[PDB]
Amino acid sequence: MTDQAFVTLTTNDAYAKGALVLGSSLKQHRTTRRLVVLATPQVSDSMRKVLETVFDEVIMVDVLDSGDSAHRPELGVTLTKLHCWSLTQYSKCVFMDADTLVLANIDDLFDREELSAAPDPGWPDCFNSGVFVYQPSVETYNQLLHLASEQGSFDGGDQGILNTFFSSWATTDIRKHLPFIYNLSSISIYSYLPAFKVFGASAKVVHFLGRVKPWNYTYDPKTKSVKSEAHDPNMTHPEFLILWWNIFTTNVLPLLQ
Amino acid sequence: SMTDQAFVTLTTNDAYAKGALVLGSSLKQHRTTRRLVVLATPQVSDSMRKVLETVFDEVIMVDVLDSGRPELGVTLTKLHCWSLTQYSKCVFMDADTLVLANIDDLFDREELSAAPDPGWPDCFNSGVFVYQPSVETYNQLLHLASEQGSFDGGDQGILNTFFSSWATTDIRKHLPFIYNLSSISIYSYLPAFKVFGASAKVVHFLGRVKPWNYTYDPKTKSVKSEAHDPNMTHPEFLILWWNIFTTNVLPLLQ
Ligand SMILES: O=c1ccn([C@@H]2O[C@H](COP(=O)(O)OP(=O)(O)O)[C@@H](O)[C@H]2O)c(=O)[nH]1
Ligand SMILES: O=c1ccn([C@@H]2O[C@H](COP(=O)(O)OP(=O)(O)O)[C@@H](O)[C@H]2O)c(=O)[nH]1
Ligand SMILES: [Mn+2]
Ligand SMILES: [Mn+2]
Repeated sequence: MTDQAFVTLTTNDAYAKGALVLGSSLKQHRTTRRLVVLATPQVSDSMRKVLETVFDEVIMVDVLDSGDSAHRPELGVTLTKLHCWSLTQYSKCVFMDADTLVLANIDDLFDREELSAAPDPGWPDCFNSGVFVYQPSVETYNQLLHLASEQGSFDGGDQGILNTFFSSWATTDIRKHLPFIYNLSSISIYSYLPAFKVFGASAKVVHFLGRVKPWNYTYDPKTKSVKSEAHDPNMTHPEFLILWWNIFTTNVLPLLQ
Repeated sequence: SMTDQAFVTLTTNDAYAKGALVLGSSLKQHRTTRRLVVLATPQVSDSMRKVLETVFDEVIMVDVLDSGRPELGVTLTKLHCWSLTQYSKCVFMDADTLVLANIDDLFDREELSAAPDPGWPDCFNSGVFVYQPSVETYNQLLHLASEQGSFDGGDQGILNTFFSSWATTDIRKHLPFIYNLSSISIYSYLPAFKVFGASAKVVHFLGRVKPWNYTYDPKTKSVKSEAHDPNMTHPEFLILWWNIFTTNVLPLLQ
């Protein structure tokens, strides 16, 4: 469709790398929808140009910052996601974290209604805000900005405010619970390997959730091996990390260096 | 119903029995009107059964079912809970659970109601579930187990395979997480616990370290802490476990 889009967010050049791989993976798997990246003034002029070659729209927006929460102190800036409700040139969109990677076609997500999301691991009565189907609207956008300013986020980021706003999600319509194939984190592979061993081959989206991102690794292509002098508690599944670095190396890196 | 609905647990040895005793005491503390039943296997000592009989309304001796954490092969023994057709509806609770408020309203639920598992929320966690004893379901589950086995070697995989519709059908079969709150979930997303946690109704000490594995100091009300420990970020539940044990269960062990 023409009025539908995949939307991601980059507030700097490091996450722009994630968004570029994400956009490239949506192309690899033949999305029929438009690709949109929301970018802030900290993204370099040259990176915005690169983004415009993968994404149909690059929308400049201002940073929204929860601030210096006690609740990863970098993640105050995630409140910048709420701008996704301002994109009213589209009837329906799928927001995807710039740290996600598409493994198969997921256009069937546009069958779903707002707010459709997958349960968060760790607290599964909240949804994970890395992949969600939503409906652009000026009223919702404004309602969300109001909640963010007046009450804030219980986790200091977008996921708190979004769960607080869409707080019937856990107990209403199971059709808004995305199956886990649409937002699979490495934390869940680690938590319950037997599940991954038996269903994992069905995964359509990988979410590289947690402090250490695929672009914070060193990757040797000659060995197809990855390392980093910063431990990851979520045992980032290497098959997936290697997949990310392949798409990056072949489709994205030549754009940058 | 007072005679016709029950909370059911399982103990295949005297260590997990202490867990069952704490569970049972906790359900009485919070004045359940339902029966309290524990399934026990022969590794449970004769004198421990006699103790379990002081708290539970009935101890019921079952055969160990092993699939063949390797100590969780015996968790297929849980399947025996569907044999309890003296009850029309039961709540099964692991012996590693602990009740913090009255949970009788779980009997409003229909088979199979369970909470999302915190690792892999598309599967339900098999530590707290509402079910209906049935000779038919029981036998179908035995057959599935012998035939296919379990994808995790334990009860949770087989149960999820059997009740496969749980994730995608009827949100009423998803219990709220406060009916099976795992301490690893306090720790992994602490922000959520600080705002939602005060209404926890059941805590499940899931994972390899169980409360009775701790060294507890009864004078100071402290436990010797492990070298990394999610229990010690919100230790109130673990000291509650040991309070109930030291206060209510220990004098029954003499
Ligand atoms: O410095 C940042 C951090 C956040 N993000 C955006 O906000 C999303 C959510 O942050 P992140 O994925 O790192 O949090 P997590 O998934 O690990 O909880 C990212 O994927 C980006 O799209 C960003 O643009 N710049
Ligand atoms: O050696 C054992 C192991 C398991 N269990 C029973 O099976 C349940 C499931 O095991 P556990 O709670 O250890 O698994 P987890 O919830 O940690 O995955 C226990 O709570 C007990 O009711 C038991 O009686 N003896
Ligand atoms: Mn993310
Ligand atoms: Mn347990």
